[PDB]
Amino acid sequence: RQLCENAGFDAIEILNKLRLAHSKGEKWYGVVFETENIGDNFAKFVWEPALVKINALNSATEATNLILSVDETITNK
Amino acid sequence: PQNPNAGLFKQGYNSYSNADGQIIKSIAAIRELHQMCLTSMGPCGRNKIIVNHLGKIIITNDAATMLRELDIVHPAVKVLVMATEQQKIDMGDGTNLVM
Amino acid sequence: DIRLVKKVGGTIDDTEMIDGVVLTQTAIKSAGGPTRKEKAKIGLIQFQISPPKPDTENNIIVNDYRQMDKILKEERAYLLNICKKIKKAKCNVLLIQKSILRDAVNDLALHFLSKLNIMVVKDIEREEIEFLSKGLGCKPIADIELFTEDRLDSADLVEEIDSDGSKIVRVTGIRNNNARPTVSVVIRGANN
Amino acid sequence: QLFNNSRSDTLFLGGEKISGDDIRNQNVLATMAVANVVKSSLGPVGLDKMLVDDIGDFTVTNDGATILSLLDVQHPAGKILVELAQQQDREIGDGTTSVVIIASELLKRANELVKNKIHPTTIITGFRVALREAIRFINEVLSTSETLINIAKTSMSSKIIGADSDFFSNMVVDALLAVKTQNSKGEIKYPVKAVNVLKAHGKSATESLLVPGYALNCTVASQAMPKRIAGGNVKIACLDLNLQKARMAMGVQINIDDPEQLEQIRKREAGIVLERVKKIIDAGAQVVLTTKGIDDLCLKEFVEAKIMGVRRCKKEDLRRIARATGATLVSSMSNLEGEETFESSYLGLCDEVVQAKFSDDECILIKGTSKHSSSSIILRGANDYSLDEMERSLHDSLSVVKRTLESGNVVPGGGCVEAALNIYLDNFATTVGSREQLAIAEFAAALLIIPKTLAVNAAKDSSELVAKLRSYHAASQMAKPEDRSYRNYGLDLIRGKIVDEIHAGVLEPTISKVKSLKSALEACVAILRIDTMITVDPE
Ligand SMILES: Nc1ncnc2c1ncn2[C@@H]1O[C@H](COP(=O)(O)OP(=O)(O)O)[C@@H](O)[C@H]1O
Ligand code: BEF
Ligand code: BEF
Ligand SMILES: [Mg+2]
Ligand SMILES: [Mg+2]
Repeated sequence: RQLCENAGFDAIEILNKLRLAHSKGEKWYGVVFETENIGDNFAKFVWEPALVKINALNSATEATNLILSVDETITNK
Repeated sequence: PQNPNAGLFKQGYNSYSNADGQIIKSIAAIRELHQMCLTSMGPCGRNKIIVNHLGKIIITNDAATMLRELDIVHPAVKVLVMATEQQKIDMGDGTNLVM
Repeated sequence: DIRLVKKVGGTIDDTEMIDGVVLTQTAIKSAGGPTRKEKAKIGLIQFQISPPKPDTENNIIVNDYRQMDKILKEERAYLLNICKKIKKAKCNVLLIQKSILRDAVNDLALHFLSKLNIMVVKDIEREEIEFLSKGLGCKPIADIELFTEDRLDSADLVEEIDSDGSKIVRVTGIRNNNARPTVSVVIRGANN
Repeated sequence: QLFNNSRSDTLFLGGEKISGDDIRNQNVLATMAVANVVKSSLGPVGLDKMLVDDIGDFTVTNDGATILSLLDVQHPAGKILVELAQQQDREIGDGTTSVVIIASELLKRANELVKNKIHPTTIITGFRVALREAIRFINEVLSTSETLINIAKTSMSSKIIGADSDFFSNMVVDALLAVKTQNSKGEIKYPVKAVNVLKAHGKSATESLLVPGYALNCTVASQAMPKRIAGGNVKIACLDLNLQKARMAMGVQINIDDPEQLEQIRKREAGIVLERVKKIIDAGAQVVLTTKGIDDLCLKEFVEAKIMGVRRCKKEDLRRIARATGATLVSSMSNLEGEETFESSYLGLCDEVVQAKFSDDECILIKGTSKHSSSSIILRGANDYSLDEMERSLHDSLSVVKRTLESGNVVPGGGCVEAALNIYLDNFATTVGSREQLAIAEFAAALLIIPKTLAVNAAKDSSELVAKLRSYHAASQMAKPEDRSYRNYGLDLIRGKIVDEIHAGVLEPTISKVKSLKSALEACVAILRIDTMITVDPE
């Protein structure tokens, strides 16, 4: 939704036509910037290592779960 | 109008007599930090984010650590604080139950 | 000549083209309770209905006790004659221009006007005369000795509403030849 | 949220400008600021606030508009919701807190569609659609109606007198039902504040005694006058002109030239009054109520004649005593001929005129009016902060009863008017389609704020009730013609379970929900249309 909003695409008409086409078109369908539409990123060659996405999510949650745990902020002078 | 003095033997103090600063004013000043770690006890308890005297952030579930990282005035409050520091050095656990 | 009046409350929805005239002021109601006059004829006043003084520096000096009670006698009378000459031309609505000059319409004259069931609307800007003259098929009236059935209006209904708790003055249905044509539109809206 | 930089091209004075995204956000933040203060105060399980003058002097209340009135609001798009909050209290009387919280979530959600990508014109068209459909749905889910005792009691809970709701229920209903009046040749409306409310700090809350007449907050001007007059057919003179000695009319001056006229002219300044006093006494007047003054000169005339006579009383009060006892207000009496006469038929007939001592304060009661029923409520309680609010809590509760009597329609409140609209509109969302869909969709779910916070305020979990409430309302859209038998609606918060709010007796007036949303929209619409603010510093 952000890669779209950044590039100035139709953010909702891409996600809506992506979610539908991800249940029938399998995993590797993503944003192909080169035509302003949906596509398979294996053949589009959009490739990134395993660690990035797993370490991304494992950290993003560590943050989210740490903040919700806080119920009191005390700050000294 | 205008009020007189009681007794001047000292340099400028304050005295909390009749057990007042103890029977009421102390209990309620303790209740302020009693309600604090009341919501930090056990697995459902919440962590508290404490920014110290030097701006370094510290987040803890512990009562003793969370109390060690605060600057405290009330003397009778300080009493139960050293008591949470007692069970920190002498058992490690139970610091939240001391309080 | 297109009259757009504002009153806060409601929704832009509640805007309406009035089939006649909208007015800014309200029925005086200080004395009596005339507010909604049916089958009405509208008079329009330039003059003051007071116990008035001439444009020159004047003062009633009193010598006798017997001068006093007779001064109020003519005072009460003078105000009644004006109110009588009005009912005599046969109008049940009064419209009076700005009294910044001196007199206005007296509180003693107002009870005369009330019990005589003539419905009164005071304080009307001088700019408003040109429009009101055409909008209410009613020739403007400067002196009493020139107040005539001739120069009265003949409108179907005049009734002050209560919108948001704040009133407006309606003149719906206007009989006569509209040689001059005039519209009036009431604008409502939720926020100023 | 870094403080923005003033442009290097444009040149504006004592004024800066924030554009596009910076403003849209600032509007929503300030709108939530105003709304979030008064979310705590919503529902039967809702509470009250303490608002310090700064001098320590304070007021405690729930009535949203009075809380909002009191808070010093600084932002335009805050004061707009406050301007609506009161526009409520002048067109319905109750619901002031609700209308503000609705408008806020309508903005908030609307923005989160723009803060996505959706254009504001799309959403504003998508709010227009929903509202046209919601009001059409409300009228098809209204119930035209005993019932007044509920509508009163629903506006009791959430405020202080809700604990003694049943009493201040039948108070409100009878008080109003006894001032019926026709205007404009047939309009049968119940006067917007004709029930004169007084509050005196004493006794119990239950011992607040309704007056079967009218409550005047005045005393018998002279202490030698009778502080009571009783028995059938009592005559009351409703006056407006003052009974004192005049300065020479107006443009009148005095040139004494014959010394003997000093006393002649001076004595006659008494006469005119004493003559007008006589024309009042001799009319058969037993009790006098004058808006303007009474001279000590004209009191000694009432005293000796045993005429209980008041001075300096509110003309607002006197006209509602004119319309009730039979009397006619006397601005000044001059006949067909110039003569100043006062016919006996001018007076009002009643039962009693008794000055009654309440908690260190006496006041006159006009008991048992003859020309038409009249009702007044004298509140009693702990202190002034106590009384103040239960008067404001009455003005809210007398109001909802008025609008029931003015409009033949009630809505099953308890947040089931809202909850039902959630799923109806959400299902209506497909009928249009496109991008305009998310708009109505956000609106349908932006109505969740009423039923949500009601149950938040109970401290316990919300979602348990909230989502399980939706299912029951989702059980009316899949419900067949005959199979109705599935249709039910409502919410309870003390026991905390879904209940039939028509059988339970939870009732808000018809308009109270129409003029509630109608306004709430033209609020967030105006704010959503805002894309640039230009603030210019004082003269
Ligand atoms: N006993 C009750 N049970 C369930 N809901 C109630 C009850 N009483 C009132 N309500 C709901 O709460 C709302 C009352 O709001 P309130 O907090 O009094 O402020 P306002 O009326 O100004 O919005 C009504 O809309 C009604 O739906
Ligand atoms: F508060 Be403990 F020592 F887990
Ligand atoms: F909080 Be309200 F105006 F019933
Ligand atoms: Mg432990
Ligand atoms: Mg209420």
